[PDB]
Formats: sequence, C-alpha cells, structure tokens
Amino acid sequence: NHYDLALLNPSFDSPLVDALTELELLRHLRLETDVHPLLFAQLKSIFHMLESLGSARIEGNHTTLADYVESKVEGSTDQLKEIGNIEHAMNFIDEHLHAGEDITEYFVRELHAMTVNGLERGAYRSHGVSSTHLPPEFIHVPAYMQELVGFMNRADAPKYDLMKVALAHHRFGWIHPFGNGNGRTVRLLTYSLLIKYGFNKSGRVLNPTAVFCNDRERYYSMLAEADTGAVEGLEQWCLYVLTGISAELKKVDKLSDLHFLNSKVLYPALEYSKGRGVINETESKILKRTISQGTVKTSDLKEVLPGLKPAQITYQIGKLVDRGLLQPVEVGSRIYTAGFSKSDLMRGVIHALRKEGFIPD
Amino acid sequence: PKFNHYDLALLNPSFDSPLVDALTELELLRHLRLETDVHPLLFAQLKSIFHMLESLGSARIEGNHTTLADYVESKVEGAEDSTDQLKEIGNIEHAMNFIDEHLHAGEDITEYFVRELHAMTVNGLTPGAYRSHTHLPPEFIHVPAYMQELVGFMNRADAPKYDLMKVALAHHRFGWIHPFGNGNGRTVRLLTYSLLIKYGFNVKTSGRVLNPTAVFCNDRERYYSMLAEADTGAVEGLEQWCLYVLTGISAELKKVDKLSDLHFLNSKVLYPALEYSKGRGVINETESKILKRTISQGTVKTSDLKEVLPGLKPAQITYQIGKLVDRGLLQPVEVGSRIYTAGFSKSDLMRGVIHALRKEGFIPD
Repeated sequence: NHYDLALLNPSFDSPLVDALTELELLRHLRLETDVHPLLFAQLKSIFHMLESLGSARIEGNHTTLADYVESKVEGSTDQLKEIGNIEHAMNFIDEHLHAGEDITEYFVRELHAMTVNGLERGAYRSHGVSSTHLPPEFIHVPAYMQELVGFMNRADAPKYDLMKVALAHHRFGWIHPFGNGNGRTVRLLTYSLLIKYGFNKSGRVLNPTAVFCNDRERYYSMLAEADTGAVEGLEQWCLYVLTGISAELKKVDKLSDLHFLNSKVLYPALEYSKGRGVINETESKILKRTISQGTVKTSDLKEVLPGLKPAQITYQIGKLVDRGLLQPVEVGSRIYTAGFSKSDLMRGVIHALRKEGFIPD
Repeated sequence: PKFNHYDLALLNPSFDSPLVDALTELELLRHLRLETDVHPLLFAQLKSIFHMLESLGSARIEGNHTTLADYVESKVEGAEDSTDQLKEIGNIEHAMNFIDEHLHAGEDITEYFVRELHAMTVNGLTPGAYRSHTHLPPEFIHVPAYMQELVGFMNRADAPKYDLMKVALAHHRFGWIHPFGNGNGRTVRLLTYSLLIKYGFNVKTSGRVLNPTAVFCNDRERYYSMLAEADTGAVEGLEQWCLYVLTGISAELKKVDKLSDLHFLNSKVLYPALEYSKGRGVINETESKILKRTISQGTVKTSDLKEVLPGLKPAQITYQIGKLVDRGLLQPVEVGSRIYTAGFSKSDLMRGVIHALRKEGFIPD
C-alpha cells in the first residue's frame, strides 16, 4: 500500500464538499418524466452505443459513429468487435444489477472477460508494468483487488457513495489488475457503481466516458496527482471527477423533459429522415402521430389520413413495420411505437443529438 | 453569571460530522422545486392562518396565556384586540405580514429593519431603541457595535452553503446580545422568519409555509438548554446548537410540504373544513356547491357557475355570491375586483381548517 485506500474527509469550507452536495441533489431528485418508457428505452440503447464508441476511441480505436451505425442497422472487422464487446458489457451490467446481484470480484472478472472477448468463451496479470507510478507486483494484485472490492461494498454512509466512485476509479487503474483492457474495464466499473448508487429511481442516461472524453489531458494529469496517495492529490482527483459527473447529468437530464426531447430530438429526426428521402409524407404523418401519442394503431389513422382508402392505410402500416420504422410494443401485438434504436431513424436521432451537443464525433 | 466575549464567525466542521449531514439534508429541501397545483390566491389564505399559529406560539413562549380558541373567536367575531394580551399576538401577526410584504430573497436585512421588527412587536404595549439598562448580556454601551456586527454578518456574501448555518448563528447571537429592553424573544423569532425569507425558501415554491417557532415550541427546556450550551462560545457548543436548529427546521419542512399537494390539501384540510361549516349549519346547499367550486378551481366568477347552478340567471348567481361575500366566506382577490376566493382566514372556514390541521398533526394545542 504505497498509499492506503481509505475514505477522504474534507472540511466544510472545501470545494470538494461543494461538489459532493451538488451531485447529491441530482441523486435524490424526485422529478419523474413524461416521456413514454418505450421511447426512453430506445434512447438508452443509443447512448449505450455512444459510450462503447467513446471508451474504445480513448484507447485509439479508429471506428466512427457512421461505420458503427452502418454495421448495426443493416448488413465484422476487429476494431468493430472491440466496440460491440463494450456494448454487451453494458447490457450485462444492467441485467446483473437489475437481477438484484452485486459487484463482486468475480463479477468484475466477468466484466473484464466480456470486454476483451464479448459473448465468446478473466484472470489477473502474471507479468508486470511495461509514468511516475509503478503498477504493483503481480503477486500483490489479488490482495489489492480484494481490498478494493470490499471497499466499494462496505456499508458506509450514502454521503460517501460518490466519493467512492472517484476513489474506486483511480484505485482500479492504480492497481492495473489485468494484462490488457484496464481502461475499458475501469469505465465499465464506474458505470456499474453509478447504477448501483442510484442514478438510474428509469429516466436518465449515464455517460461516464463523456466526462473523460471531454479533456483527456486533464484526465491523465489528474490521475498522476492521485498516484502520490497524498491527500491533496486525491482530493483534486475527486473534485475533477464529481464536477465532471455533475456537468454530464446536467446535459442528459434535458432528454427527460418531454418537450425538449420531442422538439429538439425526435421531431427534427423525422424532418431529417424525410429530407433525406428515408420516409415519404404519408410515413412522416404516421410517425409524427406515434411520437405524440407514444404508440399508435391502424384504427387511429382514419382521420390523420382522410384521403386514403382504408386498405391503403393498412398497407402503410405494414410497410413501416417491415422496415422497422414502426415496431410492436409486445410480441404479437398490433400496437406499434417508433423504431429509433434499430432503424434508419437512428441517423436522424444521432443528427439531432449531434446538433444539440450530445455527441463529440 | 458572567459575560464572556465570543467571536461571531462561521463554523467549519469536517465531512464526517453529523452537522454536515443536517446541512446537506436541509440543502435538498432549500433547492427542491416542488411543483404545486394549489392556486396562489388560495394559498394566500392558508399563509395567514399559519401566521396566526406562529404569532400565538411565539407569544405563548414568553408567558401569554390566551388559547387558540380564544384567539380565533377574536378574529372571526367581534373585531380587534382589546385586551393587552390579544394585542401581543396581533402585533406579531402584523409584523409577520410586514416581512412578507417588505423583504424578498437576497435582499439585505438592515439594522433599521430589525429595529422596526421590535417597534411593531411592542407597539401599544424605547420602541425601536437599544438597551440603556447563566450568561450576562454585554453592557448597553456595547450593544450598538454588536448589532452592526450581526447585520453585516447576515448580509455578507458568504457562500450559499453557509446560509442555513447563518440562520442558527444569528438566532443565538441576537439573544446573546439582548439588544432591547423587552420583546427580545418575540423579535428574534421574527428575525429568524426574516432570514429564512432572505435566504430563499419562498422562491422556487408557490406555496411553502415556514413555522420557525414550531421548532422551538415543541420543546422548550431543550431550546433553552441548547442556548445555554452555546453561550459558552466554544466550538462544540455552537455546532450542537446549529445541529439542533437545522434538524428541527428540516423536520418541520417535511411535515409542512405535504400541504403543497392539491389532493392532500383538499381531501385532508379544505374539504373537511367545508363540511365542518356545513355541519354547524353555517352554509346551506347552494353555498356549499359554490365554495366547493372555488376550492377546486382556486377562484370563482359569477359566469363560472352557470352549470353549477343552472336554474339561476347570472344576476341571481351574483346575489348568491354577495351573500357569501357579506359573511366573509368569499373574498375579493383584490379590492374592487369581481373575482373571489374562499375566505379561509376571515370566515367560519378558519375554524374548520384549524380542526383539520389538528387532526392531521400540524397543531399541538
């Protein structure tokens, strides 16, 4: 323990306490949303894709949003699989914590195993360091991992939950537990800690990478100050992380407002899609009704398409479902919602999300 | 008894302290933007009812013996405050409305403001003038410099995290100074209500009542025990006084913020208060239907009950409204307007509201 892993204790006059209470406001926020949960579910799928892209690109991945979206909608390369690996790792974190299970040391192992060989067929490093910090000896690593896992799972006061997310993030990289994939794994572990401590009481997307994708140079420069183990360096790291998380939830919480989502994302997405000839005006009219009402039936469009014969309206619904633009709410249901996550409307949504300032590149 | 000097300053506890817990606990509620369906004009009537309770509570602490039933009977019926005791509660209630009308968030609390709080407190019973003359209060020659120091402390642009601690610190130092001859207890409660308004507890909420006397009125020996612990001036005794005040304020905010829910307020307070007047044969059938609409809608105009009273012409509706305005059950929104609200603070409905408030646990006695 060049430095013992312990909780911090700033004075009330410190800016660290300022950021801690700030981020505790957004955790206890009792404001629910008016967005349909079936539309938010597709928004969460899109932002899982954005995080997987961002995390891999931090490690020098060359794939872009166009190439990844193209490989997902319709239609293999090695740089693509590294990214789908992270996407499977986020669904796993979601399902695992939703099933009621906890962040155990083996769960962190399964987290690392998927990040490197997603959905295929874990152990710590048996070698050593390849800055001004020396990763500990490979025989010390299991002890550090056990010391860290027990640290995050201690029943400390919920006021310490967000300081824990910061301390665990640096301590993980300070240990360097695995051979490769530490950067991708520590970001997935931060995501699970964010979900565990209560940021998803189902109307907010969490983008931890967007905090570190912002500056990158400050990210690693703050890690160096924390490597010392001195109180000043660790406090400066927790301030960088917690304020970065605060600024991120500031942005994503706008998508919780139904007016902001419809007017600045969903409705422009169709206008983009219609401008590009992806949908005609009859398909735009039907899809506009879907975002308004949440869902739609064929028997609902008798008045929104009054010049169309009833058989023509039924043909239009079948065309939309086969293309995935409309998707059924339940297996075998004839009640449909918009298809934003797996259809060509995803490009229009990414376009609106890009212009509204949610997507770097 | 002896006067020991003690420096007025902000505390600085560590993150692991219980005081930081209460400080952040209160900061959740100072910044909770509770969206309400309650009409602001309707809430204005409930505002003065809670002014009634604090004024009676602040007066009863300092020896006033009039009961809640006696005070209600002086407002609804009769007219004014003939007894000097009655005037003691009426002075506070008037000063309560003054702070509401003349002090807003962020605005500065001047030394003349605190002096006017004292002048209204003892008006008709030296007013707005300092002492000319356990813990001994400082000599009267030092009171002016101590009050100028306290006002600059309350008005200093210190970080908004310090606002809630400033409420507790200023409350203790004021009584520790004892700047006036009489009415110091009545005044410091008015100053605490002023500080809560200045530090922005009425901004983001259309309807939130704050009863600071209710913190120090549930107990009393504890209120004085925690003050005597703080008169020492030690850092321990001050943090414990702040801890007692902050938790007590947040605990009262928890009880009172339910009244911002229109369904809870209507079902548990306002609609029962209606049937209480109906049960005593104060209102009749049509009058109850009218007042039911005003409660659900917030206000009412004669054209707003064409389908509530279909057999009546608009001129007959107006006669029915005038009967309710004569008895104070309906009140014009402002002078000379033909829009009305339920008179919960002037009519028989005040009695029903107090009963419902007692049943739901807002009034001790």
